[PDB]
Amino acid sequence: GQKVHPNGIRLGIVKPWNSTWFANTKEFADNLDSDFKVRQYLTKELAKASVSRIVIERPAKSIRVTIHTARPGIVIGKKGEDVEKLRKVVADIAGVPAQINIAEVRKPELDAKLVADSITSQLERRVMFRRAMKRAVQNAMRLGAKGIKVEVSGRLGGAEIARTEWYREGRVPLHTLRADIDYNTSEAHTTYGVIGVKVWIFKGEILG
Amino acid sequence: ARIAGINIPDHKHAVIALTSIYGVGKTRSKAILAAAGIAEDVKISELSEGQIDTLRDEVAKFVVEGDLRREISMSIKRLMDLGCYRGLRHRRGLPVRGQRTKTNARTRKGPRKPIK
Amino acid sequence: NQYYGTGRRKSSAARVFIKPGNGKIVINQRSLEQYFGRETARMVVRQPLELVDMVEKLDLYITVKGGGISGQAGAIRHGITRALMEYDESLRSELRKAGFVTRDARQVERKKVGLRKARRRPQFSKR
Amino acid sequence: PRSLKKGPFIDLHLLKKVEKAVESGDKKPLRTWSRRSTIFPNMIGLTIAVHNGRQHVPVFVTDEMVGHKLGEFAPTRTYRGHA
Amino acid sequence: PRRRVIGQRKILPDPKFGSELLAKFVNILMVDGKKSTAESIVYSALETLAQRSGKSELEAFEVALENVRPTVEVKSRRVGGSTYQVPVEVRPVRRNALAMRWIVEAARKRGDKSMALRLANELSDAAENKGTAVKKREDVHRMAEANKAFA
Amino acid sequence: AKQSMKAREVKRVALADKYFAKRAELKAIISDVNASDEDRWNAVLKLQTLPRDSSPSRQRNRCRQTGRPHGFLRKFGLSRIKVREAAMRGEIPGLKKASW
Amino acid sequence: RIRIRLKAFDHRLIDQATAEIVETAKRTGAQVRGPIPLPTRKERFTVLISPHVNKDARDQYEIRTHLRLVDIVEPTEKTVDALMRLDLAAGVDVQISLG
RNA sequence: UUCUUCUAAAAAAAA
RNA sequence: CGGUCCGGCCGGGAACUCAAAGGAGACUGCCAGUGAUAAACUGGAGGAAGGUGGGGAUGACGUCAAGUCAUCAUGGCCCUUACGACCAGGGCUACACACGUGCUACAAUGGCGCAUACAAAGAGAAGCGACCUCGCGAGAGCAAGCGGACCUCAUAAAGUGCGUCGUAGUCCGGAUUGGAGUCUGCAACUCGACUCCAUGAAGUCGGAAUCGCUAGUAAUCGUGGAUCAGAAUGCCACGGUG
Repeated sequence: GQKVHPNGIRLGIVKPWNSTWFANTKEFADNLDSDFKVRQYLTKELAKASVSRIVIERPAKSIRVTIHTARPGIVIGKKGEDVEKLRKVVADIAGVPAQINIAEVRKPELDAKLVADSITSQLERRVMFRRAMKRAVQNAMRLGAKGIKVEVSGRLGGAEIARTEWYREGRVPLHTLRADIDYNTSEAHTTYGVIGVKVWIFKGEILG
Repeated sequence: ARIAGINIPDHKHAVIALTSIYGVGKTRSKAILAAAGIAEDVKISELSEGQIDTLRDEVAKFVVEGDLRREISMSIKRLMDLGCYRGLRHRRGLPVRGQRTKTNARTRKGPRKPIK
Repeated sequence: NQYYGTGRRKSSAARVFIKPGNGKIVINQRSLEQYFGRETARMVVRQPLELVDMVEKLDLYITVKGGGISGQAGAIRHGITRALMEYDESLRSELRKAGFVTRDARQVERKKVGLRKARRRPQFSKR
Repeated sequence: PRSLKKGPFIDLHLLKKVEKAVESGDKKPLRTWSRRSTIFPNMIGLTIAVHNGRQHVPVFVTDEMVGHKLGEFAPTRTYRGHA
Repeated sequence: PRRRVIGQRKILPDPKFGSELLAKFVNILMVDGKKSTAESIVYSALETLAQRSGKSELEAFEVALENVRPTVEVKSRRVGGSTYQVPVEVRPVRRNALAMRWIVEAARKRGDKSMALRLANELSDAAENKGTAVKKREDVHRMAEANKAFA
Repeated sequence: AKQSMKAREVKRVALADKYFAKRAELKAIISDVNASDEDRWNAVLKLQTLPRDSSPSRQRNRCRQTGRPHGFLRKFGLSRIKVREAAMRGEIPGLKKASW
Repeated sequence: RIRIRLKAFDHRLIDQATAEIVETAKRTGAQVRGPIPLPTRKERFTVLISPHVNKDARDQYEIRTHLRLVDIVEPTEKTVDALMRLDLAAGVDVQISLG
């Protein structure tokens, strides 16, 4: 590991924060801890549902969290049934009144987190890693992405010695700061250990 | 020019010369000269016997070499025969104020003894 | 009717004001010799005013903040040059040759991770 | 050392124990782990087994040990030399 | 170094006399960035040198410097199997640098009370063609003479 | 870190809040110059009887997500490793790699 | 007089917010001094990035706390009720201080 | 001009 | 400018320092020469900055089965009345020796005493803590202000002027040790920091060897912060001389 995190290095240029609120040092730590608890609970609950991003923001002593997911029908089901069930328990955990909005993610094949979860699920159900990597790259490149690079690492195909494989089509400029590289990772808990998946998606240079 | 039973220097200034006595540093010398009404920049020479007598009387109020060495040795001996931790550390010849001993204990241990 | 200039150096900021007069130099309501006891400082302050022969034909009202002795002195020189360039508008061709108009931008280099100072690396040992 | 205005420190259990000991006049050694307590005048002539991390070393309290802490007379490091 | 010969940086002259090489001298003499202390020392040394010489401080400093400036020095080449000390002529800036450095290092070794007094005595002896600084000059000259065969 | 260590931390912080007022009162009595020697003596004797874990000095700030006792940061409540992970993922607002 | 203090981690957001405040004051009443920029607090941290042992491998982070000051010289009732009832975007902290 | 030597256990892919 | 308790302090003024936000500006853009009618290089004109203006972030495919199963996650092996769990006391601070990285020095470019001048960047509510009184001092009592361009840490030091010391193991250097204390914390014995009095080892520029640095750099002088109840000569930043 040598390369700095792409979303971190772009946090003030082209990428927004996943939690946008203000807090003084007295309540900064417990606010961060509350954000961690709600993120952990949501990620645990909505495992089947393809959740891409959990944006948190707290205006005027009331938390409002907006989940970005590609399957809103699955997360809402019948109209207004489990969204309130999630909102009440989140408000109880944080101890402050909550409000949960949901943003649909158009084109889920170009979202770094969703591709990572898809690859990781396929790995967990034992498909050929090369096949999964090729399918993901072809689907992404067909939907109009300017470039994707995927990397899979560790005990591939039930081998004895771990190795790293990676593919890259198109441009993936990691040194260019204005390039909105969507980056995310995941991990598969297979019966031979844990396999790590990393994915960079270059959507086109942002001017300004 | 002879204070507390020992001979102090003469060409040196009074405030410096008084420190030669075992039991008198710079501040105590300053306090002595202040009580005796003697300036600090004057030397031990070109000073009257009456002034030197006042200096002797002033230094007499404190504890100087004779009983000071006795009481210091008495305290150290007290610790050693008392059997306290400081006593054991003193008799073993190692630092007693809780310093490191793995290295840098040269003042209490003397020069290095090579392995034979 | 005053003529103003601004001079800067390492961390200092000098504001100078020029008024025609006999040649009185006052810094922070103190004389030049009173404020800058260091002779090199006195020389660098007087350097533009003795390069162009206007030493006794005008008075200097100076106020300076931040920095150290040499920094404030250099800032004062920079301010005098900048103020003269607009007071006269023809002295620039000589001050530029003398290297007075240029703002010395050599700041103190920041300390860096792994280094003990700005550029001093810690002592290295092979064995 | 401890500030004078706060007074000396001694564990309450040890304090009750030495009180019972001086009242009944018994001469059995009082074993304790209280290495951090200062010596009081009534404790003279008593034998206290101070812990040293491994065993209870018996120490005979004399009148010259009042201002010290009990742990000074029960060394915890064992050393006999290197050669 | 390897790629580019850098451009020479400017030095402002001393305040009292407006001399360039005297300012260079104070730069060489300074230790721990205390230029003010170094300036006081050199000024006191010059002020007593003026009395002992009867000439102006600039002229006395220059005549003292001239007896310490070398004209040839040895430089290692080692093209053969051993160290070849080749005598090469010295350019003026380096000549002045060597003279000032030798004078300063000699004054730092003398046993007088103050550095100002040490520097004054060293300058007077140098003008008088004596001292360890001019001894070092004769030594390097003698070495260059003995190794004059290589060029 | 161990679950035992996290349990010790929560137990210590609970006892500290439980006995916070009494310890404060006792320390005020001891530190008071206008108090008799006997009441100050009783206060220093009473102070020992309280549970040791109730003192504020007994706790060591651990990372709220993993209980790591080293490399803590008070503003974030996490260790250096978790702070870096959270920063690079975007969970801590207004945080980014500085350069000057 | 009423003083409003705005604190935020995003400068573009705080600029938009302060422009909104002066606009909403200027519409209902008047006599707003102006949007004074107060000094930004740059709180820096330095953390070891290796999990076990690399003392010379560290990151240097900072949190810029941008600050703005606005105030109404003589506030009316239709100014004070409006700015009380009005709410702003998350990430901005307002501080009301009368007198 | 001279400048010697490093014993004895590794693993790497199979549309 | 009008007044002053002479203090930007107060009416005031929005010019300036400075505080942020937006924009302009540096691009071999122009000129001369060399060059293959090229890329490019050398020089100067303007300009605060000239060819990457200075510094930082940014570390390719991979290398060392490099480092971490003791941050965490995790496959397998091992223990389950113990290899799990709680508590007191001890140890991580031991000491014939060897090495690595520093701090303070061996002195007059200095030590001590008095007077005096110029900073930057941070932190602060279980917190920073003015002013006044007591103590030689560390500090204690009472106690305003400050969630902070306001108040506090906080008088920067080297410098400069005067006086003394006169090449000495010294008015250099502070180790070590005895006595008396302050603060934090239930609790300073092992094993904290600091203060007062006394003590004043080695050390007079360092063998073979070896390290950092090309400009605001090296060298040198202080200041702040993280960790933290208390506890840095370390680390991460900041300015002064240079």
